[PDB]
Order: sequence, then C-alpha cells, then structure tokens
Amino acid sequence: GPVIRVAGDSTAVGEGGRWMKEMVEAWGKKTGTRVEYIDSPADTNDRLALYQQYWAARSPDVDVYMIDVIWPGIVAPHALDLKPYLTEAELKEFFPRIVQNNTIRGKLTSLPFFTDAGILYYRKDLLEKYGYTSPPRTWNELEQMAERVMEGERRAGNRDFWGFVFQGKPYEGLTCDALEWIYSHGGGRIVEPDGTISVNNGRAALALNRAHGWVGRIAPQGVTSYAEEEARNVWQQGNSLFMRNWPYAYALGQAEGSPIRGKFGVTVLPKASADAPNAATLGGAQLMVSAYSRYPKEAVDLVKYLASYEVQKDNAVRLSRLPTRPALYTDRDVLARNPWFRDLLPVFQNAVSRPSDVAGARYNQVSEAIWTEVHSVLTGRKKGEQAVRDLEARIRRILRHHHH
Ligand SMILES: OC[C@H]1O[C@@](CO)(O[C@H]2O[C@H](CO)[C@@H](O)[C@H](O)[C@H]2O)[C@@H](O)[C@@H]1O
Repeated sequence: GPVIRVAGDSTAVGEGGRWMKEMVEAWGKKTGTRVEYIDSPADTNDRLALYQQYWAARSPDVDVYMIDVIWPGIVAPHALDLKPYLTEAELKEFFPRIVQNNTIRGKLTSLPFFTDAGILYYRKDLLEKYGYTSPPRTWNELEQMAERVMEGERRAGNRDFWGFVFQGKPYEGLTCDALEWIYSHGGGRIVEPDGTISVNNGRAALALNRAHGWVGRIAPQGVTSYAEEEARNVWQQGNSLFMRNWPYAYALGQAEGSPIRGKFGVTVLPKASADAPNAATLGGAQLMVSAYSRYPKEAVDLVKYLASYEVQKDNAVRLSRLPTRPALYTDRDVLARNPWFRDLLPVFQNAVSRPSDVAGARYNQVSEAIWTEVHSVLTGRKKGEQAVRDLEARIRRILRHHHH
C-alpha cells in the first residue's frame, strides 16, 4: 500500500528530528501505513532551498512537509488547501493568529504544529553567586551583569566562560535575533505590516551598534558564526551566564547529565528602556500536505495526527516546545513540567513577527538582506548607521513593485 514520506525538522537540532520521525512511525503503526522520514539540514533557510527543489520538480517523493511560520506566502502553490478537511470547530482549537498566518488568499496552507518565541535563558546559580536577585530587564543591565560575572568566573579559572551567547551567523536566525534587538530599542519592525520600510532610524542603528559591542567582549568572537546549537552548546556546558534562544533548549538543558540541570530560568528578553516594547520574535512550524502528493487523504490524516492534542502535548512535555492549541497551556502535565509556559504566555502572545506577511513570496530575499547587513555590523565592517541605510536601500529594491 502507499508509503507516506515526510520531511520536517532536523536531526542536527536538539531532539526535533528524532522525535518527529518517532511520531511519524507511531502514526504508521497505529493506522497500518508504511512511512519514511527524510532528514533536513539544521538551518531553516537551508531547508527552504532543499524543499524548493522537490517543489520545482513537482516531486511526489515527499507527501508532508514541516514548514516555517515565515513560509506560507512562499510555499502556497506547493500546498494542498486543507480548509475542506477540517470543520470550523476543529480549526478553532488552534490560535487564530497562526491559522490566519497560514492562510494565504483564502487557502489554508498548513495546520499549526508548534509556535515559538525568542527568550532569555539565565544562570540562576551564577546570578545569586554575584549578588543579583533578578534577571536583567534592560540591555545595559545584561551587559553589566555579564561583565561582572565573566570577570569573576574567568578569575576563578574558567577560561571557556562568556557572558552572553546568541545567534550571530549569517542566516535566518540572525534575522530573528536582530528583529528583537531593533524592536526592543523602539526601532520598529524593519518592514512594517503596512509596507513601510522603517529600519533607517537612529534606534535601529543603536540596536545594531549595541550588538556589535558584545562581540569578542561579553560574547565570543565566534558568535558571528553561531546558529541555535552553537549557542546552546556553550550555554549547556555551563559556559554562558545568558543565552538568547528558543523554547526547545529548556528541556535539553534539564535532561539528566546536562551540566546545567536545575541551574537556570527563562524570562523575556531585555529592552533598551522601560517604555520600549518587549521583543520576542515569533517562530514556529506548520504541517503542509504537498500539492504533489499522490496520497492526499492519507497525508491529511497524518497531518491531523501530528497536530493533535496528544502529539502536541508530547512535544510540550518532552521537548519543551510551545503548543499551537490554547487548551494545552492549561494542561496540568504541560504546566508542571514547564511552569514558564504560563509565566511567559503573554510574551508568546505578543511575539513580534518578521515581515513575512508583507514581503510574501519575496520574504527570503528580504531576510537575506537583513541578515547580511546586520552581520556586517556584528563583524565591525559597518556601523549601524550605515548598515540601516544600506538595508533600507536593499529592501526598497527587493520590494519595489511587490504589493500585499
Ligand atoms: O526545526 C525546528 C526548530 O528550529 C528552530 C531553530 O532551531 O526554529 C526557530 O528558529 C528559526 C530561525 O533559526 C525560525 O525561523 C523559526 O521560526 C523558529 O521556530 C527551533 O526553535 C525549532 O524547535
């Protein structure tokens, strides 16, 4: 009978790929359907290019794809419209904002799977060791705490120790980090939902100059090549006071044999001042049935299973990844394992989006301009002032004649 083939998530990032394959096999076993899992590269933008090869070829060789929240506008032609396969009540069990994100020109491209938001990880043991009672609320405080704790730990002999790690590599992760920096300095959303390219302003330039000031100082020099796992590895080995990362790092840091188990908390990222907005970049994944699948009915059943209450629960409990079902945030088991899901729920609800809605199918080109210009600041090649001006000009070129 049919073999249902899935590409989604990566065995190169935490437990996501291994867990995905497990869930797919569990569906196979439960329904008596053969399945295969195709692995993907770590970085989301590498995955887009890979999947685009299948799509260009109209390939039937993958039935279900896991897609990034930033992709619906790009991948819509390659998606089976799911709208006819779900009742309004079923669809209403997901966050409306994400169902809306996934709906392009009335086509429901994909089912919400997990959401995501950038957060601050911090070493509670080290904060207490150095006389601090709360994580930093401002970037200045983060800098001050990082400098003092680094000095003491280095003095105590940990030559691997840093104040702060984050994602500085030139790729989509850097777009995510940089939207947080810019937005939390009152610098806007880079490209506003209305289409205005707003990034050329003093607050955005300050934000980028501030991040350059971290490199080689409180953050390793090599942070300019760090993606999520590079940052997580330095953090998890116990060698960073602070990390900016996504929810998935929490379960991994708590696992048996993690050097930092029981020693950390999470909170909202800092901001430039009390009246700036909190910044948490919206992330997440959706489940798409391929328009080129020979088995749409079976693919849809798999997608419904993966997005179900109990699979999302398993993802929450075991991998500390955020449900797309509001009902899971009141589930006793989800909460007892991850109490911070409740504490940071409003942070997740107010997460700021990358400009994927307004850029649509040109989002990947916009994002590439953003991460390359940001990276030029992190490396000391350009000041933030020049970078935001050059970025404005690039984005204008890229989006000229695009209307939302
Ligand atoms: O594969 C799922 C896994 O990928 C991550 C990054 O490791 O996804 C987040 O980060 C991306 C940028 O690098 C964003 O584009 C994406 O939207 C966001 O979810 C993990 O957090 C997630 O578990």
